[PDB]
Amino acid sequence: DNIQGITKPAIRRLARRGGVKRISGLIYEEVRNVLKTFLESVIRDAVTYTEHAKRKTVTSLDVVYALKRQGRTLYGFGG
Amino acid sequence: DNIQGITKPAIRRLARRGGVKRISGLIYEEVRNVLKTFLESVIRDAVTYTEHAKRKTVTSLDVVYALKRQGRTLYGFGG
Amino acid sequence: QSRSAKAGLTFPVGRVHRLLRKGNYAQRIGSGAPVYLTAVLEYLAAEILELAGNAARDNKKTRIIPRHLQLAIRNDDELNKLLGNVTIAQGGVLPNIHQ
Amino acid sequence: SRSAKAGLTFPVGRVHRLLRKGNYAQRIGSGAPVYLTAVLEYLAAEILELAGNAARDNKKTRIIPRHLQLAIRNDDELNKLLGNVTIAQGGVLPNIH
Amino acid sequence: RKETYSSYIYKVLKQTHPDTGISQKSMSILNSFVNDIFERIATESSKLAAYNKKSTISAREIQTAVRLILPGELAKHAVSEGTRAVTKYSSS
Amino acid sequence: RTKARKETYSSYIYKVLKQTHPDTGISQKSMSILNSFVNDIFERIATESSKLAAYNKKSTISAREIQTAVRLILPGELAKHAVSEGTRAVTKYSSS
Amino acid sequence: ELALYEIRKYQRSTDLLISKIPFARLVKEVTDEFTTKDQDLRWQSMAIMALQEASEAYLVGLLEHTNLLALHAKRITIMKKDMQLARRIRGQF
Amino acid sequence: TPSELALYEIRKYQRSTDLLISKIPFARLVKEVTDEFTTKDQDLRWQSMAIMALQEASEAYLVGLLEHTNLLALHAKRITIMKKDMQLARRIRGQFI
DNA sequence: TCTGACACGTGCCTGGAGACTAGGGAGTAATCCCCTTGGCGGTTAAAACGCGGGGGACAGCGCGTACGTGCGTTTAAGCGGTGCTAGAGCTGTCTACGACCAATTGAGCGGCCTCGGCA
DNA sequence: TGCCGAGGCCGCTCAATTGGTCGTAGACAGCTCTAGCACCGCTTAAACGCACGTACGCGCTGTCCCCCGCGTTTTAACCGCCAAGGGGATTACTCCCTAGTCTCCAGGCACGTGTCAGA
Repeated sequence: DNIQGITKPAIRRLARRGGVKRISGLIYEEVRNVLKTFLESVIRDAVTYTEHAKRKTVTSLDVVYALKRQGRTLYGFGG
Repeated sequence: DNIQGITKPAIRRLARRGGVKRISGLIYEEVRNVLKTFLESVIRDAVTYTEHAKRKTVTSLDVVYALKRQGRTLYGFGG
Repeated sequence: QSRSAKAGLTFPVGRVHRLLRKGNYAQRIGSGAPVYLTAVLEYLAAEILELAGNAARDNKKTRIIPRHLQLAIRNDDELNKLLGNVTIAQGGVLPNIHQ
Repeated sequence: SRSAKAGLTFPVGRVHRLLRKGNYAQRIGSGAPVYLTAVLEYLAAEILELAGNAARDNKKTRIIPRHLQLAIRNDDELNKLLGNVTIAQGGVLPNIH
Repeated sequence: RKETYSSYIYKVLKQTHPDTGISQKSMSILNSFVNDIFERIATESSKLAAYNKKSTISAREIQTAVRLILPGELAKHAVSEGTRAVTKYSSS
Repeated sequence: RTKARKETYSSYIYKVLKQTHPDTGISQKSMSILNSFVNDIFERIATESSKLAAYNKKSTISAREIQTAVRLILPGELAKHAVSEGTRAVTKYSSS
Repeated sequence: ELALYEIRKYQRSTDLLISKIPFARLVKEVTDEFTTKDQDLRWQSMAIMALQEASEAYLVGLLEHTNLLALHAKRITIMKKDMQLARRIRGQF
Repeated sequence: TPSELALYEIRKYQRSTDLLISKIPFARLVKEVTDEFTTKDQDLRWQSMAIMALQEASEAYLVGLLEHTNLLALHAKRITIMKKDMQLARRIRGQFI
């Protein structure tokens, strides 16, 4: 029940930063499914970088390389 | 104009391949502007490749490198 | 004899070895790297060839044309997202009418 | 130094070493590091002048990541070059359809 | 002289189904496929050696890159095909 | 027992700023972002110069290769000013 | 409905649909605004074939997304506002 | 007026740059997704700065997708975003679907 | 029916295999101390819960304009020849330019303080 | 109100400069023949245009429902502080494995000759 920690009032504040005025009741469960899908695609690639280096700790550079791998560059945490 | 040689009967066959049933009368001119912007994006990069090689003829490989440059890879022309 | 019959392969191991040493990838190349990479390229080539030849024998045809390759790539889930940004010349589209 | 020889501030000699050890080619020309160092300093000075105006409108003194986001999304040439990039703690542009 | 993979692709087809043919433009499309995947794997193994500050690309690097580039059950059948080939080469 | 030394562009980004506007500052999180920007453009131009040489069967990256990659990567009016700053440096460098 | 007879027809064939001589006159016109008067360029015959295959694979794909946006609004006729919205969600060209 | 309250709230959260999901529950969900890619007694740890990099990139992705969903609701002449707008948006931009 | 493209055969040459010598990259130990994980209690910001009301989504309606079909006139695309010349692809020379090396010493970094713009 | 974070000093060291030498990659000029460009005349596939009818877009009105707003109660995030210990990060030491180099020769390509799968 860890996907349920992404609460409903916190999904409303994310929709405000996108300019939305009204929300349907069936949106909240759909948003949780899209975050779970996106997180699995990125973490799968970042654990591959960690075990190649023979480490036991995911570092900040592993996440940056996993996001660039899929066309989403991120500035501000190392390069 | 040369952009006028892309005739309305031909645009209408390309939309049948896409699955369209009915077409508004203002679509024919809007499709001609999309093709001209796409051709200027690719030909600009293919003339840069030609002149770095000190040639005077655009070759089949210059078009393949310019298309791969923009995330549209083409198979079957010697790439 | 040939480094391909030692590994039990058909694609050429000694040519893939030279293409790695002359392509500006690293300063040194390990001995087992060209054997591993030749075997993956032959596995992937024989998978397309099987799916495309299966499509060609539905139409009772005896030769593979570009239309048969397009039909085999878009019908396989994994092979479709490997080649998701690729255009096949003279391939066409999948028949699809929306309800 | 080799930066003073060309009228520059960024380091020419350090860029020369990064080109030789990055597995790009077997040989590096003599003018290649000088050309590439001058392009890097121009792009840095340009993005730094736009983010300073953004701070000097809010009567702020120090540049923060929010100011870098406003300068890039408000400029046509920088927005297309950096169209696939996320700035940390940047935010969005105000917009109500 | 121009080098292609046409010689070997045509030998693989006749090992399984020996009465099928292939056309000249189909064979040109399969050449574009083989050295497009070659480029992707060799370019990712090159970054793996630099992130970890090595000077060598070994079979361990080739394996990690195939897992990043290929989708799920395609990648599991390729890791076993290449491992089997290094075990047999090394018994010689 | 000493540590390894990390190289950045912070020493120089801070000089180009104190040059035109000496009263403006910059925060540690903004300086980290600007290092990722300089390292990203560096790699884009160097990776494109490396293909141009292989497409023509050369083994050297020259100032002619750098200039062609800058025209392919930068958009529009940004690439016209980057070609003028870069050729004025090579002219001034090799006049000494 | 012969509108369905022709969707089935043109989704089964693989040949090009724009005529070939008018298309090459437009590619040679667009080239004249990236070169100087003095040194004009020529085109190989297989380089125009390669550019026309990629042009129609791009237009057919964009007209499929435009059709999906007309059925979201309970219509079967595609319109100019449908093609404009499809290019924002794509963010390219 | 209940309509000017949503306009007040769109203005407020388009000015801020904070992270809007809580931190302790987000870090638990990331350590649970990790247990599915590891075998028995091969658990992994996370640096505290890697969990913060993964959260800045997840909210930048969710805000960008809820904005294309809003554009598809104004095309059908509604102001309420439905589950069928989010589905068509993921299909037009072919990243995951 | 027809025949053009696939498939099978010589004939040479360049790129792969074999054997060796040599030097640095990689694998393995061992040590140290940073930082990840887990527990505790306070305090209180914020999520959860329920109720009521009213605005927006959704279905039905009628009209009227604009898209599609047919049918004949009109245009230029396609096919085939012929001729012309620009320039792509190859080859043989020769010299300037970049890798390699070594012996210097100053630029740039880490570890500090000093304290002043943002809260 | 301090006040944590910019911002100038400051020993120390490894990386940038300089000055030679050695061989090869790139620049240059000439030549052979392929292929791109422009023309011509005939034939007919396909674009053009113009009147007609009707199906579809679109605006208007009505009914329910389901989102939003408010206020009370309940949960657990956040914070400061603690102890313990796994593992990241650096350091010596060596020996195995790869680059570099030559001698030899078979795999793979190009020019031909077929004749059978697709209109």
